[PDB]
Amino acid sequence: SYDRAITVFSPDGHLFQVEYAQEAVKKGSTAVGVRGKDIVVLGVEKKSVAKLQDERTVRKICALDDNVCMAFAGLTADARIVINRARVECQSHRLTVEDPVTVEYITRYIASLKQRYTQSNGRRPFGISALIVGFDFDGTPRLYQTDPSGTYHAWKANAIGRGAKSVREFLEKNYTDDAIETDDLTIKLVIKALLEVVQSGGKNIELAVMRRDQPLKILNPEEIEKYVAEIEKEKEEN
Amino acid sequence: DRGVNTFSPEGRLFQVEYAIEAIKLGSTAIGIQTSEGVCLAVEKRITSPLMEPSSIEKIVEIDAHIGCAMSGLIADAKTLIDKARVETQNHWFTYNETMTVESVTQAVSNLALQFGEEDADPGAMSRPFGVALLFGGVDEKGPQLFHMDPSGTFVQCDARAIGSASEGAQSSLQEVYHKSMTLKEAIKSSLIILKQVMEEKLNATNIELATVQPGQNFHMFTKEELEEVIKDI
Amino acid sequence: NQYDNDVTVWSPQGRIHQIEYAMEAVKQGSATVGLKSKTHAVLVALKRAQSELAAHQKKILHVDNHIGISIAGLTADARLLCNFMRQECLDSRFVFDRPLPVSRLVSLIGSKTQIPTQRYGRRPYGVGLLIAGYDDMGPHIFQTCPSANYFDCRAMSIGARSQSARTYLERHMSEFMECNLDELVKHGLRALRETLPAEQDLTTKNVSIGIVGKDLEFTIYDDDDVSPFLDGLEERPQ
Amino acid sequence: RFSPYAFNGGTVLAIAGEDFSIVASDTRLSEGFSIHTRDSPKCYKLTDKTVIGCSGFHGDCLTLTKIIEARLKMYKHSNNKAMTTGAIAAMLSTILYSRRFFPYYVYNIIGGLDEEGKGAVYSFDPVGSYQRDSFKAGGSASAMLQPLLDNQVGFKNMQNVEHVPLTLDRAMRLVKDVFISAAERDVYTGDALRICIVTKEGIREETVPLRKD
Amino acid sequence: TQNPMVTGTSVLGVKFDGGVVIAADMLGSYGSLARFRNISRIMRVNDSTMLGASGDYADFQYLKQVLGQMVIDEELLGDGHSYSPRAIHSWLTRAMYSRRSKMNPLWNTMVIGGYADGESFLGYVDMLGVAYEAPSLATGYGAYLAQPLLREVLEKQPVLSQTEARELVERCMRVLYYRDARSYNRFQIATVTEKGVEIEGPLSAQTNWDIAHMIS
Amino acid sequence: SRRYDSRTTIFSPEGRLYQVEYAMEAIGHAGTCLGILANDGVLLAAERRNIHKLLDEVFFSEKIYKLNEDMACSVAGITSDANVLTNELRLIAQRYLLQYQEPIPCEQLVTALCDIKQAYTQFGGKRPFGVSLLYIGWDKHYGFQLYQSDPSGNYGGWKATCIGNNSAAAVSMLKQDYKEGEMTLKSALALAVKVLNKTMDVSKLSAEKVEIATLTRESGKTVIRVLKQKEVEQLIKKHEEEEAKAER
Amino acid sequence: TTTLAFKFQHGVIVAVDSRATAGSYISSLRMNKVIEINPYLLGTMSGCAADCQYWERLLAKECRLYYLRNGERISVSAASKLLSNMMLQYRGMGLSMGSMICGWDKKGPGLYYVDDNGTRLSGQMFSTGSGNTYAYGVMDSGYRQDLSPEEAYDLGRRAIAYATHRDNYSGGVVNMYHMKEDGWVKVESSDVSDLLYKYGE
Amino acid sequence: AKRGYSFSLTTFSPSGKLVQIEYALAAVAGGAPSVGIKAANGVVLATEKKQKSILYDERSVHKVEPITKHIGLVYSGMGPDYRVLVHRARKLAQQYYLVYQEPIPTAQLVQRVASVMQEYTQSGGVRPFGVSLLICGWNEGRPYLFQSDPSGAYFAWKATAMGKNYVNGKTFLEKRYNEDLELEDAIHTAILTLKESFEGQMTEDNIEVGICNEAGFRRLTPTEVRDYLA
Ligand SMILES: *[C@@](C)(CO)[C@](*)(O)[C@H](Cc1ccccc1)NC(=O)[C@H](Cc1ccc(OC)cc1)NC(=O)[C@H](C)NC(=O)CN1CCOCC1
Ligand SMILES: [Cl-]
Ligand SMILES: [Cl-]
Ligand SMILES: [Cl-]
Ligand SMILES: [Cl-]
Ligand SMILES: [Cl-]
Ligand SMILES: [Cl-]
Ligand SMILES: [Cl-]
Ligand SMILES: [Cl-]
Ligand SMILES: [Cl-]
Ligand SMILES: [Cl-]
Ligand SMILES: [Cl-]
Ligand SMILES: [Cl-]
Ligand SMILES: [Cl-]
Ligand SMILES: [Cl-]
Ligand SMILES: [Cl-]
Ligand SMILES: [Cl-]
Ligand SMILES: [Cl-]
Ligand SMILES: [Cl-]
Ligand SMILES: [Cl-]
Ligand SMILES: [K+]
Ligand SMILES: [K+]
Ligand SMILES: [K+]
Ligand SMILES: [K+]
Ligand SMILES: [K+]
Repeated sequence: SYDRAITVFSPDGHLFQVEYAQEAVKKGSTAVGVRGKDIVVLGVEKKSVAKLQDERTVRKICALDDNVCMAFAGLTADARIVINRARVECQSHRLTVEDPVTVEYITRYIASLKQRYTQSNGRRPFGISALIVGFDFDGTPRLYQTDPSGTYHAWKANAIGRGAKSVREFLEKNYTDDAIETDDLTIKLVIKALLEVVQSGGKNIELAVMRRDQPLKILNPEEIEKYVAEIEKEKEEN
Repeated sequence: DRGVNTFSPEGRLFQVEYAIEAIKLGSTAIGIQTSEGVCLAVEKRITSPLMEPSSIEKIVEIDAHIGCAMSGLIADAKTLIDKARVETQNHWFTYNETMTVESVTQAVSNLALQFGEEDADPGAMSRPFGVALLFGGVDEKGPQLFHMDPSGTFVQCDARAIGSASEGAQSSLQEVYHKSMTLKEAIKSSLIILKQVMEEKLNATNIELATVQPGQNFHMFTKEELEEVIKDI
Repeated sequence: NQYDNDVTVWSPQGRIHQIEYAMEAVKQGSATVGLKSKTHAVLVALKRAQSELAAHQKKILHVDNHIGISIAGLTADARLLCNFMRQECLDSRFVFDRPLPVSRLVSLIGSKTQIPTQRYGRRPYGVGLLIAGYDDMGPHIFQTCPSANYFDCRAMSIGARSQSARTYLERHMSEFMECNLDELVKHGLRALRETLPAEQDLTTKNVSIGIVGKDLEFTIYDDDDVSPFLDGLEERPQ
Repeated sequence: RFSPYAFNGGTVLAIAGEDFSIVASDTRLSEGFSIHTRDSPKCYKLTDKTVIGCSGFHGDCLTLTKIIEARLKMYKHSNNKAMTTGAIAAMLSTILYSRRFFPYYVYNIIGGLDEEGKGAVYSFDPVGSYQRDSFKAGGSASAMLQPLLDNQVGFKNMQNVEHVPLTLDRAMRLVKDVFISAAERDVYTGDALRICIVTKEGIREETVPLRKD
Repeated sequence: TQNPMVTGTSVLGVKFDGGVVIAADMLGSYGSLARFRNISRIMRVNDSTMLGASGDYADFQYLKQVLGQMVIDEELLGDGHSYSPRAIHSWLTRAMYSRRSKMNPLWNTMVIGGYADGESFLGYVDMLGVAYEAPSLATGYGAYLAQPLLREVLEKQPVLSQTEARELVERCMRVLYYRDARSYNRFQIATVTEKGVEIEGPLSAQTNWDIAHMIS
Repeated sequence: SRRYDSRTTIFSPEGRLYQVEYAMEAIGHAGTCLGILANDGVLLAAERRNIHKLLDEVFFSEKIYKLNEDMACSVAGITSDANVLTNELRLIAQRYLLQYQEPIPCEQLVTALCDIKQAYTQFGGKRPFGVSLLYIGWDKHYGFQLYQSDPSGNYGGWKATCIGNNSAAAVSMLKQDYKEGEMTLKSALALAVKVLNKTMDVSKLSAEKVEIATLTRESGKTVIRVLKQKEVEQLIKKHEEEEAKAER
Repeated sequence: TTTLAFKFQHGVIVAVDSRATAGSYISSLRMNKVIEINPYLLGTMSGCAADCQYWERLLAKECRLYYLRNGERISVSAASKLLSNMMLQYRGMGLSMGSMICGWDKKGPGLYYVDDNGTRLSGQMFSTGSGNTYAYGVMDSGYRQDLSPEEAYDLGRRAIAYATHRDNYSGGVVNMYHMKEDGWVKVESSDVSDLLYKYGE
Repeated sequence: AKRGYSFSLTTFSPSGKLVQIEYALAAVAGGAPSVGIKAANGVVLATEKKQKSILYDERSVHKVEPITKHIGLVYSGMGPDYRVLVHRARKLAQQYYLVYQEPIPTAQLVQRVASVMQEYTQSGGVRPFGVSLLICGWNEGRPYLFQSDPSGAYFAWKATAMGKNYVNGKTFLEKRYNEDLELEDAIHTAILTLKESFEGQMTEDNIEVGICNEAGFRRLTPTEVRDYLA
């Protein structure tokens, strides 16, 4: 077996390998999640598909369990490993314990997995950050995010990838009850914050929404383009 | 390029000294050992008002009578904390009693320099933990506070601070400590020193406060209770 | 230097630098003194504080009813060696029901400490020990180092400024064999005192004592239990 | 084939009072219809506060006492204190259960004081099921020792006795009496009776001769 | 060992004033058959402790070599330390129980005689790990035949001179020869004292067969 | 020891993996390999790099592998690494069959090998497989499918794509010509020969230099054929005859 | 042993006997067969004593870790499922343990029966031990969802007491608990034979 | 005591080239020349066995080796490395026979042997083989000739050469080799391709040649080689 320490401390006290993995996520496609009142919605971008490529395959919104879904940014090949490890863990928590996974627990596992890859021999850290969206069994909405280091926090709204600094700053200015009042305006809030950084066009936007008790919904490029119309009718006018 | 178990000409392990440096980037945490209890306090370091307040947990519960303040690489700490929690419950199972604060700290200190490359397991450690820990609690030797760093070295403290502003808070505790301090003055002092060494103003949602006193168990402070101790500035 | 990163690399002069670098770790720790009479073996060590608010470090540790140690160097390497010594003493009592002779225990350290100096990826033990014990052959004072080498000594000092203590004992080594226990400890304290700067002297907070012999099992006196020995002090001269 | 067990007899008794604990046993070691030795007391000092009594297969009892001895030292180096009576009893339960599928043919009773200075007694089975109680007997003659203690110490089956608290003096005679009775009926009980008294002062041993047939 | 092949019968032990004396006959049986009538079942461990062994002879010879090497190893260090009779007894107890617990026992019963620090030592070791100390010892059929004799004398006279112990032992070997079908009339006496271990050559107990004429 | 370690599974300062990107360069120097998806089928077309008067032609193909009853792939890169992966692809396919008693869905088989290739970039300290793969097949869920595999362990579903030499030129050539939802297998076969002819090195094109395999659904059975030499000859010449009708 | 538990409008009540038997002999008559895991979890014991003690304490050990990790306490469903899984690791090795898990989580009042075999079922009523059939008879004859705390205390008391009268291996005392919305409260430790004389007028 | 290196000694350079494989190719390109010719009714394999001294016993070691009854081997490159591959080839041939009770198809042996070669281009602490293999065989009434090389890649040949002057030997064969030879003709054109790269005078001791047909595979005796040397 390969027993070399890959991730080690620098003289200044830096984990370069973990920091390089954070450079990989910053090169990743724009991903934004926001918690509403009744629903939670994710949105993912920098899609840039050749239109010669079938896009059903390159979808960055993944469901981990019945009540949990996630979005990622960075090395998409790494993400697939993490996602399927989390999917296996979702079914094991269901076998060891009757209860379905809490959002915080699955986030904690994914975080513990990434952390383990920063302190174990023979392996490099994962090159992805995750945004985890789900509902509690009591119904209170939950949004979390992780990074290559292994740290996780809960967010009201957040962005990762390229244009994260730009979109994040937008969310701080635009996150009030006037925007969260309805279910429609929260979806609109994602699209607006999304269309704010991407090479414009609702054709490059795949976003998912899930209501308190409803199964996960991936939206029609019809439904989202209908909302892109309510932004352009209220952009030249407003 | 060298190995992880290499000695400096000085006489220290590089990876350990570098792990000490990683803590100097972590948010500051203070513990105070009062004759009538132990108080732990830490700054959260909010990066955005979008981040959830109670989401960051830099002071956690290990046992009914033990609290742990953490600084440095948070992700490294929570692996060590689970190990601390596992040890207490293994000990409870085997001996039907609560562990001493010294033994709990000693248990975590055993994982110290258990890292390496060759002549090791597949899942053996590649590096040390970029974390410092303050174990504060009450056992049959009264109230106690212990400090631990990546060298494995652990020692009791009457009062200690660790993090980015370590020396500044250390001097502030030095001239403001009586071994006869009350718990009212203990929480106050930690709150007074915290605002001085920080880049952000002290809010009720900005910090975590914890008490372990003989009578009652480890307690996580609620926002309303924080507003009563921040009332006396 | 390129002959000094691994223990498995010999210097052209015919030396191993990584052993010598580990030997430096011993010298940086606070001083500790071991001496013996025909009946007793006494350890005297200087506790150190990083700050005045923190307590003093433990210097003297229990091994068995008839064996005790004082440490100098890395804490974890000291704790690891202490646990090996304890385990060896336990196995000896478990199997033979009689205490493990001091000579043989030290020989086991000499054999164990040698292993890591000869394997790649391993490192020497960053601690030196002073071992005080009592067996069929009377009292013993032993010395171990990062190099697997060990010595049987009439008296010894290791740590910072241990040269001063070493010279004190060297003058009075013929004195010890007919010494009363109270006179023996004062000799140990007087040597430890020489290590300190002229401004400061031995206090009840910074002095630790370990005693084993014909009369009693190994005992550690620390704070209030230490002042009987300090009181009755010939004054610090120059 | 080959049997890993032998039966060596021995009965052990423990009683708890306000500030004392009593652990008592016969001194007979036997095998088949022969006596191995007449000088084999089953009581053993672990700490100044706690005493153990083991009976059954002597090979198991010997190795188990040595495991406990080593484990006591391991605890004190690690925790910087002595293992309490309750802690030893808790540890013994786990040690015995680690052999659930190849058990120690052993009957252990723990006698000492709790942290409040009060008398404590712990009774075990070969596999580690245990609890605290005022009085318990284990071994080949335990069924002979039990009912008399149930009646006199527990005040069972009685109508207008005033329920006098247990004294050291009375318990001492009680311990002596039940063994005198058992030595008359049980062939594995005899020779001598050793009583270990645990108090705040420490462990005091006492010997009273028994039937040698 | 699951089934022992060549076995030895009872080993005798009793401690006199200033030492211990051990007896065992020079027979190795293969079932009922007397196979080897001139083999030693006793050894000198060192100058303070000695050992006689019942049961499987191959297991005894194995334990003889392991103990033999342990003494050599200790003599090499020359650190003023040596194994006491109690230390050998404790080791042997730990060895037997360990082998027994792995369901692969050393098929032996042992008597360990010794003299150290002005005190006489006599210890019993079983194949199951049963261990204790007694003033007199007898294994196998000796426990039923010789042990009653020894106890009845030691009750009347606790301290014996070396001569008294010797003649008591010879008397016991007489009983064993008469009554044990797995015994023989060739035996050895081992002795520990201030001077060390002394094993004496082939001995025969005096027999009388005059009761062969008392059946009419 | 660590003196000799090339540190293959390690991060670069920019946040990228060197060995993976260096493996990408190896693909560029290998044969041009294209896949095109049609309405009534899907095909692979690849440049033969093993060409000589003295080669024996024993196997049906050089770069086309049958993996499954309903799936075939084509390869570009180091052929030994390709053989290792294709044999493994055949194994994963059979394990799924053994377990479920129905053929493995196209995407799933690709995903499985990609997980192995990705594992080689993260742990083990080994060099990655210097191979890109083009998968074509039919399953009962998504019908006719085409997939692309990177040495990174990353995959994507395509309607038309290419890997190997002059790859970027070949795809932009396809990007103009490919008629989405209107492509028949006859149209896709003609496009393949067109893209190859412009992309290839020796210029005139030959039935010894190209390899074409078609995957069709016929009579409720998935039929896979590697096109015969007489067939490739007519495919090249039909493009040649149209190259003579392009002037006046 | 005899062990019983049932739920009604005001929570769940739990009653056990206190006899320990070795062969035909009563080893202990003051044996505690309820384990108080947390303030609102409760475990009963039946079968091999050392098996019960160890394994339900090991469940308790893990219910402790769950609370310290998740910081939110463990559900009843989770606990009983975890125990069933521990039992399943030691399959066909001769562990004899019959236990009922009681508690209050968000789902309301939770009652569960776990076997040494791995069997695990939720329900309104359960009874384990050598005297379960007797405990069942008196339980069913005099049960309704509309019991008051006093009626339920009467029933559980009655059920153990009557079971201990017919069962050779049940006796000692009745130990009863009331599982309320804000945790269990221990009702009584009443002598079995004393009740049987009271019920005999 | 020891434990091997776990990292690859063959990695990708920025150019996308596995340098150690190309460096292994240089080892074979500098070895003694070897030629194989598929000849309609059989196969021939010949090599330069010039030990460059009269002190050697020419009969002691062989370069043309039998793998089984119907398969043979020659090499250009390192002799010691080749021996490893021969031993591995013989075992694989037997492993196949034991399972299927049928002589291993030459194509299947070559694939299995080529996979072993691939391992040493990726496995830790090892260098690739510095040998290229020429494997002949007869199965299903058809002659086969294959080339395996350090890469783990394998090729099928009508005729080819390797080692010293492999480029000149190849062009010679292009012009000289025609399909539908008789086997005895192929031995001539094999020895002729060998003469192009020789340097010295050819005796039956200087060169080694094996043949494969429907009757199996055998190495020609020194007396047989002399009769073709005219
Ligand atoms: C009633 C009294 C009927 O037995 C209960 O089931 C009670 C359960 C219980 C639970 C926790 C605390 C106390 C009591 N069971 C027992 O009293 C139990 C009976 C039993 C014996 C063996 C079994 O396995 C086949 C199953 C049930 N008694 C014991 O567990 C006793 C204390 N243990 C032993 O006798 C130990 N043996 C096992 C092997 O070694 C020799 C002795
Ligand atoms: Cl599973
Ligand atoms: Cl892992
Ligand atoms: Cl980011
Ligand atoms: Cl250090
Ligand atoms: Cl620090
Ligand atoms: Cl040196
Ligand atoms: Cl240190
Ligand atoms: Cl020194
Ligand atoms: Cl009293
Ligand atoms: Cl002999
Ligand atoms: Cl025997
Ligand atoms: Cl052993
Ligand atoms: Cl004894
Ligand atoms: Cl290649
Ligand atoms: Cl690995
Ligand atoms: Cl390695
Ligand atoms: Cl060779
Ligand atoms: Cl095969
Ligand atoms: Cl041949
Ligand atoms: K090293
Ligand atoms: K068994
Ligand atoms: K019992
Ligand atoms: K005899
Ligand atoms: K237990």
